[PDB]
Formats: sequence, C-alpha cells, structure tokens
Amino acid sequence: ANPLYQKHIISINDLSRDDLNLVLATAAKLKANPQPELLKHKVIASCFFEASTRTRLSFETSMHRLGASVVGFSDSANTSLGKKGETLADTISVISTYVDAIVMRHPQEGAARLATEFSGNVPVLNAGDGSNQHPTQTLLDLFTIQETQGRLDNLHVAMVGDLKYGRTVHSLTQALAKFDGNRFYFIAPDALAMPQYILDMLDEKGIAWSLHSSIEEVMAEVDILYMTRVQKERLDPSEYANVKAQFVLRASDLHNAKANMKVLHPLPRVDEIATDVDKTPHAWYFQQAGNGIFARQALLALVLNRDLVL
Amino acid sequence: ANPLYQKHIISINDLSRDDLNLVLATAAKLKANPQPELLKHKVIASCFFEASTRTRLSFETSMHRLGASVVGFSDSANTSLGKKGETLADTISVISTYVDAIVMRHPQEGAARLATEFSGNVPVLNAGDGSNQHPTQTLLDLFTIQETQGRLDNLHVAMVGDLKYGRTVHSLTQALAKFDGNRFYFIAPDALAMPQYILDMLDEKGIAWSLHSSIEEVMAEVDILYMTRVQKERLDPSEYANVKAQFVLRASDLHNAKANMKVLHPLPRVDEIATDVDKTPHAWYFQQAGNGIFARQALLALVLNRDLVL
Amino acid sequence: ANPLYQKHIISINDLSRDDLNLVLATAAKLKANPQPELLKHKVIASCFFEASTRTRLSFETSMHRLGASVVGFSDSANTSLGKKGETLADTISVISTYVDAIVMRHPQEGAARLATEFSGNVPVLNAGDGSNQHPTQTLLDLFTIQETQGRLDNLHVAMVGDLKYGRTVHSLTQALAKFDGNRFYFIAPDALAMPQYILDMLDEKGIAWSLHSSIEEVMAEVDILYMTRVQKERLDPSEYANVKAQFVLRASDLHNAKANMKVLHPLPRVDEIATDVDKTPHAWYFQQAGNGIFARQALLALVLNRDLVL
Amino acid sequence: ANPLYQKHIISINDLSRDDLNLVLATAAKLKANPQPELLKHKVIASCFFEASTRTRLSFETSMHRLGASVVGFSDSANTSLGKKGETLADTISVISTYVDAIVMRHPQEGAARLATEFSGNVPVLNAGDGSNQHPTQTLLDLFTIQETQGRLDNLHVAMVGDLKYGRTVHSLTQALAKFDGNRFYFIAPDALAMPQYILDMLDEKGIAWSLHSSIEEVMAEVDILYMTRVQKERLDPSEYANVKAQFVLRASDLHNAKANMKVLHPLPRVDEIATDVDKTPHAWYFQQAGNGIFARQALLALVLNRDLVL
Amino acid sequence: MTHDNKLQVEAIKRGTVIDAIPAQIGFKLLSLFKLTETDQRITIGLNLPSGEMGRKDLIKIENTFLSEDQVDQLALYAPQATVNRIDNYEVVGKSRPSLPERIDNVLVCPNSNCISHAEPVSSSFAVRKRANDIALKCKYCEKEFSHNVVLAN
Amino acid sequence: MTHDNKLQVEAIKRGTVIDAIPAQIGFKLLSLFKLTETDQRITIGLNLPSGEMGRKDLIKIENTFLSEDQVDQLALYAPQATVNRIDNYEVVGKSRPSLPERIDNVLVCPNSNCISHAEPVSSSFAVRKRANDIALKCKYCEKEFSHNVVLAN
Ligand SMILES: [Zn+2]
Ligand SMILES: [Zn+2]
Repeated sequence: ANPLYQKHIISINDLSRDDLNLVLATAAKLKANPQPELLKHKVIASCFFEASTRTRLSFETSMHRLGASVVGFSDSANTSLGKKGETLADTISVISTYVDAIVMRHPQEGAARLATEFSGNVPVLNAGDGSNQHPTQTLLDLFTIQETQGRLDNLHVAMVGDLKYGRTVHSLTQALAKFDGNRFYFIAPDALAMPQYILDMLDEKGIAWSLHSSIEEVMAEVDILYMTRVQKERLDPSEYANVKAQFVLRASDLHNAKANMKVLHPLPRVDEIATDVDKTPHAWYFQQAGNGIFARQALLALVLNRDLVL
Repeated sequence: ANPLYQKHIISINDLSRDDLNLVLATAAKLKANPQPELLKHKVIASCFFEASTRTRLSFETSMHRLGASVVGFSDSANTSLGKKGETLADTISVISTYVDAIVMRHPQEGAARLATEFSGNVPVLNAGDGSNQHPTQTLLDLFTIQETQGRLDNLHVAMVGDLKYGRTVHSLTQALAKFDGNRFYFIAPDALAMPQYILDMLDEKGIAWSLHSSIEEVMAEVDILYMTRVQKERLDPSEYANVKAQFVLRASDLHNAKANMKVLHPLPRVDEIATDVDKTPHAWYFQQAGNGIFARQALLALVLNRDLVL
Repeated sequence: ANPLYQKHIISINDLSRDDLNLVLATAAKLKANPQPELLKHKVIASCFFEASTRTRLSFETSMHRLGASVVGFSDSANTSLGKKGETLADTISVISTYVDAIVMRHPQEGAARLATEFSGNVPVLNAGDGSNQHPTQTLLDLFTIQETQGRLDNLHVAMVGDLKYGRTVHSLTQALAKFDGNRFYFIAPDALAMPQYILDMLDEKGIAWSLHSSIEEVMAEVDILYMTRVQKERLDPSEYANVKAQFVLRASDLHNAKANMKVLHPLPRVDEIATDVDKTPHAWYFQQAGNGIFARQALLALVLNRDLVL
Repeated sequence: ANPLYQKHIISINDLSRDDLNLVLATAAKLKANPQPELLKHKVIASCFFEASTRTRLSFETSMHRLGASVVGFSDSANTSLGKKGETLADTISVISTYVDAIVMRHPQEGAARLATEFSGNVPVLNAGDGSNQHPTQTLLDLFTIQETQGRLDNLHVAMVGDLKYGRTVHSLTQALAKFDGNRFYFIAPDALAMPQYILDMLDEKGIAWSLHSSIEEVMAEVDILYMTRVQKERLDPSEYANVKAQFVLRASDLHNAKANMKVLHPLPRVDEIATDVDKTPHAWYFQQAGNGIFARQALLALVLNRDLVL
Repeated sequence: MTHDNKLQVEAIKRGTVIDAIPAQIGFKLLSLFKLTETDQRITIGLNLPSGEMGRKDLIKIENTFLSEDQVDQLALYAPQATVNRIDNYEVVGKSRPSLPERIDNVLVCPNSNCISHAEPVSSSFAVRKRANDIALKCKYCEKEFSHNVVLAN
Repeated sequence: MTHDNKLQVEAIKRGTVIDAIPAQIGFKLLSLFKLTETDQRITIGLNLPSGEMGRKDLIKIENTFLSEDQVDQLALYAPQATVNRIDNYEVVGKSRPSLPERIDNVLVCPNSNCISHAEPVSSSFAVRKRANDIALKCKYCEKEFSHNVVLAN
C-alpha cells in the first residue's frame, strides 16, 4: 500500500523528499487523466473552525472531482469564545465515527496534531493551523514550481514580503531545502525579516541565501518570485507607507526577468501586485490557484486509496 | 408498504412499540450490510432553523451514506427576530415543492407538527423542536441500549442530571415505558427534578421508579447510566457549585458497576463526566454518537422507501 | 464624628439597628429640609460596570441634590467576554486618587468589598455586586416602610415572587430581622422559594414566618406587600404560565386589605402588578422609588461629613 | 496675559521649555492651594471620539475641581466603519458655538490640529490623536519626574517596553530633550526599538543615550524607570513569550536602586510590573496618575484665564 | 507515638515536629502552607507505619516554631496531628489543632462569580461549625459553603 | 546515602535514593513527578549539610526503582543528582541523570495560542541540545523555546 496510505498530513516536516515527489507525480497524472469516481462512497468532513473560502472551496471541489461526498461547517463565530464549550478532543472523537477523512482548519497552532490523537483510524489533513502549518498550500506551490521550471533542484528562488509571519514562506523554504542546490533571495522589510531559525536550518544544510532590500536588485536572476501579503496591521500606517513602495511588483520591474520566471502569490494580492502584471506571461498566481485542485485531489487519493492505479 | 413509509416523524409518542422495534431492526441491518445507493436520486432538505452541528453533521452524513443529495441551511441569526418575515407555514409550503423529505430543527415547540400541515405529501422528520421532541436522539439511545444490553425490557436504568428541562430524558423515559419491566432511578438536584407529569404516566403503567440523591447510591445495580448536562444558567453559580460535586461521574464511582453497565450521554459532556471515564469499558457516549448514523439511516430508508429489502 | 463617617457601605450585614435608624433619621430630615450645598466641591465617581439606568439616575440625582459633582461611566463590555486586561484593583487604585467617594455597581459578587482594599481613604458605596448585596435599595425600602407604617418592628410583611433569586428580598428580610416582632409570609411558587439559609436565620432568631399558597389567604393581616419580578427566563414558558396566575396582583384582590397596607416593588414590574392597582391608595411602588433619593442623599451626607447640623 | 492664554495645546513640539515650566509651576500651586471656582460659569466639551475612560475621567475630574461644567460624549462607531457623513470640520464648527474649550481624543493623527482650524476663538486641547500626540500625558509625567526628583535636567532616565510604538515615550523623550544633561537608556526587544528619528534628534542635540539588554545593567544609575506595555498583539504569541521575561519588573530587581529612583508607567500595566513592586517605595505609577489631575487643571486654568492670581 | 530504635530517622535538637498527620495529607500541608520555602533542615517521613492508624506522615522542621494560630490552621487537614515543640532533644510542650475562626490564603472560593478568582487578593473564609460539618463563609461574595465542598478536587 | 552524623541515621530496606539534589529542587521533583502518590514509605531530607556542594535535598523511595528513562527526566532540574539502587541495605546500582529525548507532562508550552493548553493532552517537548543551552520544541504548535523560558513555568 502506498507510503501515504492512511497517514495524517499535519506538517511539511513530516514529509520526506520521496513523499513530496509521490504527491506531485500523482497530481500531474490526476491532471492528465481524471478519476471522477475514485472516492465514490467516501464521506469527507470539511471542518473549518476558522473560515477560509478560497481554501474550503478548493478542497471541496477536490473532494467532488473524485466522487466523494462532503459534510462540514465553517466560521464558528461564537460570541466571545472564552469557552466554545466542548473540547476539540471531544468533537473529533465524535466526528471520526461518521466520516472517512477529516480536513480541518483551526485558529490554534497544533490543532490538527491533537485531532490525530482522537480520530482513531480516520486520517486528518491539515488545512491550516494557527501560524504553524498549511501543507496543502505548499504541495500546490511546489507542483506549480515543478510544472513551470521542470524541476525542484537548482533554482534561484526569491521570497518577497512579510517573511516574518508568513506561515507559507516558512513552509516553502523547508520543502525546497529538501531538494538540492536551491539559492534563496530574501526580500523583506527590516521589521518583517525571515526568522533566524529558518536561516539557521538553511545554513546547516549548507544552502545559500542572501538578503536583498529591493526586488529589481535580484530581478534578473530569479526563476521563481514568490510574493506574500504584507499585512498593514503588523505595522504602523506611516511606516507601512514608508516601506510599501519598496515591495510592490509592477510589470516594469519585470522587463529584466527571465523568460521562464514566474510570479507566485498564495493570494489574496491587493496592494503588492499591480493588475498590469496579470497580463504578462510571468503571472502565474491564478494558475497556481488552479493547481491546488490537483495537489489536493492527489493527497486525498493517496491517503484514502490503498494503491493508486494510474 | 412498511408501517413507517411516508409517515412523519414528529414525536416519540406517535410511535408504538412495534415502530421502535422496526426502526431498530432496520438500523442493525444497515449497520451490517450497507446500502449506499438506496436513496440515490432523492434530494433532502437539511433545515436547521436552530443551529446544531453535531446533529446536522450526523443527519447529513446519514443522507450521504444512502446516496441522497442534500440542500439546506443553518442558524438563521436574524438581528433580533421580532419577525423574521415569512411565516414558517409559507417556507414549508415552498420548500416542499423542491425536495423529497425535510429534516428540520426549530427553536419553537410544535414547529415540525405545523410543518406537517403544509408539506403536502413530503415527509418531515423532527430534528428537535423547542423543549418538546427530539425523536431521532431517542432512536439512537434505544439502539445503543439494545445493542449493549441485548434487550429493551427488564433493565435497571439510571437517569442523572437536569431531569427537569432535559427534553431527551423525558423522551427516553416514555420510549422505555413502552417495553416491560424497566426500573428507573432518578438522580437529580432538588431544583431539577423529573417533572411530576412523567412520574404520573409511569405510575399509570405500574412501572417502578425511585429518586436518589447520589449516583454511587445506585451504582451497583444499574445496566444503563444516562447522564445529561446540568446547565449552570438554570442555576446560581453558588448553588450550582453546591450541588456539582454530587453529580459528576469519575472512574472511581464505577468500581462497583456491573460488567455490562454502560454510560450514555447525549453530549456534550463537559463538567459532568471526567475524561478518566473515557478509558473504561463502560464509556459508551462516543459509540452512542456513532449509532446515530444507523438510527438515522434507518428512519430515512423506512420513510422514503416503499419496502425495505434486507 | 457620626458613626458612619468615612465608612464603606458594602453589605446590609455590616450595618446595625442603630446605623439603620441613623440613616433613616437623616433621610427624613433631608426630605423635610434639603441641603443643596452640603457636598459642594466634592467630586464623586458613579462607576457602573454593570449598567443600571434606574439605579444610576437616582444615585446621581442624589449627588446633585447635595451639590456634588459627578464623573463616571456606565457599562463596559464586548458580547460574552470584554476586552484585554487591567484588574479591578488597579482601576480602583487609580480612580481613588481623583474623587472623594466611589459609588459602584458590578456583575461579580464581592467586587465592592475588594474595592475597599484598594481605595485608601476614599469610601466605597455598593450599588450592587452580582447576586450578593445591594445596600441602598434596602435602605430605600426600609425608609418607605417606616414612613408609611410608622415603625420597623411588629409588622406583618408578605413577600411575593421570586424569593430564591431576588437579592432584594433576602436583604430586606435580613434588615427587618434586626427589629422586633415582625412576621413573614412567603408566597412563591415551589421552584422559587426562599432559600433555607434565610429560613434558618429566622428560626435561630425566634422570628415567625410561614409559607402561603396565595396572597388571598393573608391579605387582611399584611401591612406591607413586597413584590418581586419572576423572570420568565428562570422558568420554562410552560411552567411560567401555570404558576404565573398565583402571583399576579390585581386591584380586586386588595379588596380586604388594611387601610395602612402598602404594595412595594423594586421595579420593573411587568406582569405582576396590574395597572388598575396604581389607582388604589395602596400602590406605593412609585413613591418608594422617589424615596431612594433621600436614603441615598442620607448615606452620602453621613459618609462624607464628620458632623451633620441637621 | 500669560503666554498660554487662549492657546491650543496640540503637540509637545509646540510648547517650549518655559511653557513646560509654566504649566508645571501652576500645577504645583493648584496642588497646594486649590481654586474650586476659578472656571465657574465655563462649559467645556469632553469629546471622546475614541473612548478612553481613564483619560476622560481624569480630564473631567480636573474640569470639575475648577468649577466648570462638562457636556461631552464618549466614542462613536459601528463595527469596522461607522455611520454616514458629517466632517470633523462641521462638527467642530458647530460645537465651537456652545462651549468655552474643547478637550478631544480621536483615532486619526492630526485631528486636534484640524479642529483648531474650525474652532474659532475656542481653544482645542488634545487628549490623543492616533499614534501622534498626547500632550497632557507628557505634562503629567514631567510633573511627576520633577515633583520626585526635584529637577528636569541632569537625570538618568531608562525607558522600557515597546519604544517603537509607545506615543508616550517618544513624546517624553522629546520633552526631556528640551532640558540639559539627561541620559537615556533604551531597553526594548529588537522588534520594538526606539525609532531612528528620535535617535537622530538626540544625536543632533548632543544628548547621550544607549541601548541595554536588561534593566539589571543599569538599575543602579537610573533616577526614573519609565515602563510601557508591550501589547502581545504587536508580536506573535511565541515571539512574545521569548522576549517577555527580559522586560518584566519584579520587586527583587529593584534591589540595587537609588533611594530617589521612581518607577513610572502610563498604565494599564498588566504583566510588566509585578504586584510585589507596588509595596516598595519606588512604585509611583498610581501617584503619577493622580498628578494628571493637576497638570490638567493647570492647562485649563492657563488657557481660559488671562491672568492667574496664584 | 511511633518508636523505632533501629532504622530510625535522626532526631532534631530544637524545632517543631508535626506528628500524626494522617497519610497523604502531609505533602498537602507542605504545599499549602509553603513549609519548604525555608533554609532549615526539614525531615519528612511519608506513609510511616503506626498501628494506631496504619500509615501516617510526619514532618520535623528544625529551629522553627509554629504559633498557636499557625497550628490552628492545620485543623481542616490534619485535625488530630500533634505539634510537639522540641528543645534540647525533649518535647518541651505539645499542641493540638483547634479549629480557627478564619482561614486565609489556602482556600479557593467555589463560587465561579466570586471576584476573588481574577484578583490580587488573598482568600479569607469565616469558619463556623454546625453539626455534621463546618461552614465556610467567603469574605468577598459572602456565600456560605460546606467545608466538604470548599475542599474539592 | 545515610547522613551518618553521630547518634542515629535511617535507612530503607531496598529501593531508590536520590542524592545530590540541589537545594530548593527537592520538593519540586516530589510535586512535579508526583512521587508522593504511593503507599510506600518515603523519606525526604531537605536543606541537608553538604559542606562541599553546600545544602542538598535527598529522597529515599522504598521498594521502588526508577527506570533509566525516569532517571533521565531529572536532567533539567538536578543533572548533578545520583540515583542509587539499594537492595539488601546496600548500593547494588548507581546511575546519573542523562539528557532525555522528550520531556512529558511536566512542562508548559509558553505559546499561548498553542492547542495544548485547553485540552486533555499531556505536553511533550523534543529536547535538542545546542551546547549547554537546551531548546525544547513543542509537539503540538511545533514552536521551539529556550529551556529557560519554558522552565520559568
Ligand atoms: Zn467567594
Ligand atoms: Zn505548543
């Protein structure tokens, strides 16, 4: 039975280079020759304790493309949740007696991990947990990178924005640090720098990384430009405004980029990427968003199906 | 065509001993040999005018296990519902022209009954109505009792907690008072005693019941220990605290219980049952929650299917 | 100096028979001959952590009738929680440095008592601390019973409504229990009976009391009829309706009442006292609210002035 | 006429060394000999567009201690927007026709400054305009440093906490920078450091300052320890916890502090100053809040009176 | 009480010995009353054998003396403990725990709405015995509870 | 072992003796690892004259032996301690606290948004030494904190 069969998908760190490649290989196949009844008769719980429409819609669409049923809920906006009542341990203990798999998104770090200890034999997939993990978004970022660059080794990857609190850039850095020869360029405001811990891990591997203050400063040599959303709340509106101009991508900034270079963004973009970029062949965030479907179909197929016949 | 075919499931009182047994017999079968396309092509409306996730998820999972489709809604949090507008009579008149069955949960007593007068030929199942009925929860409690005790006659059943306002203990008492030789033990705080009316009905049948102040006081002789949630709002926090200690189950209190004795709770437990009990073989609330699925699949199969072929 | 000079008024249990007579003797003199500039130059903080428009308006009118200035605030919240942090202790430690006295209402029991531990030399006056005390409402009631009956001893007092929860009847019973020969008739539904701790104190002190089924049985004897509101939320709508009628007062019931008999009520009355009662000479709930002005001026005059030249 | 007569108090940058000494000399005299009827007949508007109970209560107590009347309002809102329309300009143009002075707090920077453009001859006093200024809190602090140290020059001042965002430390540093020989020790985690614009001004003016890792390194030298609250929201919960300990003050750390050393804090303190500090002679945060009463009376007395006979 | 003259614990020259503490309460007493936050020699014996009660706990604190009040505070936990004041290797005087009139800091108010729960205040309860039990009245919320409930788990 | 002074000294038949516990750590260990929850005779010695090392705490648990794994748990609190196995009144075995791999249910994740706080789960941290400083990574939120930070709680 496949390596991922019945496993829980909690943190990217629990996945080896071999696992990532297995998911990505399956995703490409599901994209080529679709299997609409593969999961027929399964019932999956879409448990969004934290609301997220883009992510819920994508996971659920994934569930539907494979023939599975979906039960679930979203935004548990309890008026001042001092105690929503039931413990999460209890909720999972109950839900795991109804369904065949649980996809959950929760506000607190470690929630999907805890769930794992009460779901019994039912696999639980992490759809986001606090400021910790969001593995499905990474599987989608890597699949989009491999699809467009043809490889996950020897790439010049730039990560721009809120490198400090962006849970996704943290994960992408760890996943790609599992492949060889990748060079990282970190473009972030002084107050939102890549955490030391990530730099530390990188150095151990003997991976190269450099810190840049401007994007055009490294424009010419990047294959992937991964922009993230700088949240103004993390900043003062004056200081925000003071640094803004330094990290917003406009089509002009791309005039020196390579033919193969693509711009990714977990979305939503808003200030950071001008619409004029949408029209260039380097824009790949919407295509990246579509690949979530195959990355997600793949993951579910592998976990819920003894052997993938493709 | 089966006794329950096309009938409405509003109150437990409308079901005879023969009906209860028919549902329970069907549930056991659906649990053994599943029928995933039995309801294929039906569309069921999940109408939760009052939100309830555990119950909605369970009913809907039930709908999915039998191949049916589901349309519906939940928590109609109208800002100060002096008048939500349309009358319930009108809503059901409209919804009954789309679907094949309506499962509804409403805040006011008698809502499912009223619906019945406007759904035309469409069956309506009561998923909870005010402080009145909640028949599906009872069918699930009885199925769990019969499954674990092997019978619904001649049992020593203890009901602990808010016996006064607990709509479920009221129903379980009536259902079991339809079988013979059951002895009831009522453990409740003075301010939350079993309503006189229930005692009255019991006496007419010539059924035995005794009132206890402590659980361990009857521990040794019960087959079923049915705990319910004592809601603090119904009480003063000092008086709550004053009685609390007297009605919370800990594993220690079980050292004298019988091998066959099981602890049920409609859930959510919170204060009342300590987690240490979860680990004992007497804990059966989560298993009881899983049986809701078969009790619910059964009910829907019987109502929506001319004859059950099993 | 007078005995109440610079003293905190927290609980009725803290004041004596004399203290009570001293407050009521002063109230009477101020009602007779007002002192519009006794507290001039004094700034008092009306701190309503729990909003209570009726109580605040009265307390503040009292402060203004003596010439004092008022700064304060009404309520503090969110939905089912609040905000971030700052202890009641620091809040009182700060405010204690600006004002000459603190009047405060709070949702938790013991809040006023704790304030005296951080207010230094500033007297703290309790306008209501959760289900615990409410000193000034009892002084206002006592002043009304004395004003209309001519005495606080040898009275026939009937209390009606929700005796289990009414913090005003518990307190009034304790205040009246400091005087002689009073007799109490408690008329409440079975679920809202006078707690045993009050009954015990009455017994211990040799004070006569008795439970009655309806106001009718004892109307002829009673000198003071004290009513309270039975909130429907303390009962299930069905339950409420059955008892209701037993504790609702109409002008027609006053039929055989003594000349001196007065009907009192802390207010809001809603269903309990029919409007046709307002026209009888027995209705004194509005005149009781007006007296709150003088029982309150009395306290402030006594606590802030070393000597009263009244 | 005095120099501050009929003047607006908007920013600390608008007042001079003299102006500061004039406000503090008056504050001292009013604290010594109160003038309870200096502002009688004057009506002042306490306009808190942004609620701040602590600041409002103090400002209004100040107005009342001088005999003025107060009309005003606290907060104005919706959830994440507000209402319809009416400029701050028209609001001030209207209110300016009723009252003799305007005290106002507002969420946007520059709001108080704009008011002076529409208030005519009515002086506008800033109680806080977003992240910009808060003049009266700095005057209250300065009055507390002077009162306890005997001077505003040649002091050793240590500032602790969130220096990046604290509008009170930026302002205090600017005020103290108008005096001579002061030395500043800035003790903050790396993410919340004193902005460069403040550091630049210090440099430009030849004023000595230095960064330190912990209060310990410099406790012996410091005359004034000014603390601020590091809001957990400015950090990720994980981040917070790691730094936290470095900037939390206990009574045991005061161990080697000078006799005259005072600990100040704008408040609310929450975690930053342990309660055991309140018992040392060094704790002066509560006495600092009380002085706000006199720095505020001082301003109003000076702005509304052409001459003070103090 | 228990007298072993073979594998016995070393005696103290001067101090306090709390004996007859019922088993499993001794540790609670150390915790509750902060008896370990000291530099003196403390010797604790747990589950000691004593036919008188089977297993008992015992605590000896050197060069330390408990006042009448302090001793009274053990009244709810080890009511039959004997506090023998020691000096020069001899019991210079015993002491029995008397139920005091008030109890501070160690108890917690059962009342969820009591303000004593979220504030910088030391709990304080008034003690009054009434047949079958002892009632404890909270200084703050003024609610009276049975000791049995105040001493919950 | 036996603090043989002059007059008398105590000794257990067979069991474990934890010696060289730094002062003020003894009681914590009893509390934290819930060692006092047995029917066994436990003898505790607090603030004992070590002379060289100073003042020490000592614990003797009768008919009770600690697995190497359990001994390892003492590493962060009393790494200097020596855990002696006694059988037949003599030291058959002697081991010392070795840095563990994981530290269960005794620590508290300082991450306030960690799911571990409000739930029926034992904490668990992964010990990672980085030359004397010990980083402890939470099993749930996966955050890594300094042992200093986690230990304050
Ligand atoms: Zn209390
Ligand atoms: Zn954690």
